Amino acid sequence: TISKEYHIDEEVGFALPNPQENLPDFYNDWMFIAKHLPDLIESGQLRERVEKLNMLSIDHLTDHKSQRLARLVLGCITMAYVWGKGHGDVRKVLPRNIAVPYCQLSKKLELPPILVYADCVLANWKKKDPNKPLTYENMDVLFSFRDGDCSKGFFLVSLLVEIAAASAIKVIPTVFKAMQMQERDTLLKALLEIASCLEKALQVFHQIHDHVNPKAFFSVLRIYLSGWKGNPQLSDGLVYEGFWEDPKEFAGGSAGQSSVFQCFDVLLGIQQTAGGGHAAQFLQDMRRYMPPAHRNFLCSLESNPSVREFVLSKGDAGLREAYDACVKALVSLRSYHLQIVTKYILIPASQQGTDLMNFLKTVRSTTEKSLLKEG
Ligand code: HEM
Ligand SMILES: O[C@H](c1cccc2cncn12)C1CCCCC1
Repeated sequence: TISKEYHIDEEVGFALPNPQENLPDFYNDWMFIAKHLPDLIESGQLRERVEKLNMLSIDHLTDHKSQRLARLVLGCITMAYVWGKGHGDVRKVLPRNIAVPYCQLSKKLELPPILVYADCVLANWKKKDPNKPLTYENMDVLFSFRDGDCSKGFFLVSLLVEIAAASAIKVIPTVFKAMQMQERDTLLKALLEIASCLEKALQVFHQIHDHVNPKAFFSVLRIYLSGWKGNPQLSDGLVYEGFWEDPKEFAGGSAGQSSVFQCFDVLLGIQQTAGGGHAAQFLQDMRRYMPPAHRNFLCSLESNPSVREFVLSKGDAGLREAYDACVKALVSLRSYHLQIVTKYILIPASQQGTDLMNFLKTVRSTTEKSLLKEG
């Protein structure tokens, strides 16, 4: 069994199990703004409502779930405040009334004061009926940015892939125990169960077409998830008034911050983070935007003996085929994902991307080159 200190759930994996939907009454002013971003932004009332807030203390957020919900509320408000209507009129100073509690809560959770994948995907969900299974029809997001932005489809389909991966994550300890105990048959069975689970996760990706449309995703959702790191619109970063004197740069919400495929890259010895390349530097940097428990899970997998080295040292075709079935399942997920990116980003950008495609192609290439046979 995976240690409880890694915050990995048997059912939902890296996702936050049963996230909190409501904050204590003390934070009603935060919740009102966050729940009505589409309306407040469109009417030009968002920035005024934010500037009218009183500085609320974070001491009444007494557990992980309420703190995670609060991080999500303040992060969505910060994106709406900075980007406004998403047309270029930006704010370069985040008011102290929100910047101070946001940075305090971020320091406590060891995350940067910007919306990350763990907020907008991992904690941004609920079951409609708690007695029904984790299916799209029985689920919803907690917050969106604009009407018709497809954030429910995008965040929920990412979450459903994250949940499909949970059945593979839970087999990780069986793999390491079989290697330590020198139990070849147990290792082969575990590698095939991981491959089977990752193969099932591919079908989950097909749901993206039913719930997201390219125009809205490209022109709207992409704008609100942007950060202020290497961004010409906020060339020096954002001023977090009352917390830091100088403006600070933070990258926008990204699945590069996700642990879902990354723990399988680490498990299988696919060295995505090796070297000084752009792709490797970006994946390493994005670990800082990942929850500490999850960052710790990855580095502890890196400390464990190599599964690839063990499989290569045995002269066993069945073991190599089971290992390659896991690598191939990752290649298939990344190849399908590249087709999604062509439809949702490449084509809309052409009707007005290269670096995004190159990063994804490098990660997919590194995965494919790890196959022991399929060449
Ligand atoms: C509308 C659909 C989607 C689009 C347009 C899209 C786009 C992108 C882009 C452009 C990146 C590169 C990193 C960045 O620019 O921030 C990325 C990375 C990534 N995405 Fe998505 N994505 C989509 C759906 C999904 C879903 C549903 C998942 C499921 C969890 C997912 C998982 C990943 C992962 C794991 C990465 C990191 C790179 C890798 O490990 O291969 N994506 N995505
Ligand atoms: O990398 C980002 C991201 C955020 C959240 C989930 C997710 C799934 N795949 C990519 N994801 C962004 C989102 C906006 C467009 C460019 C990529």
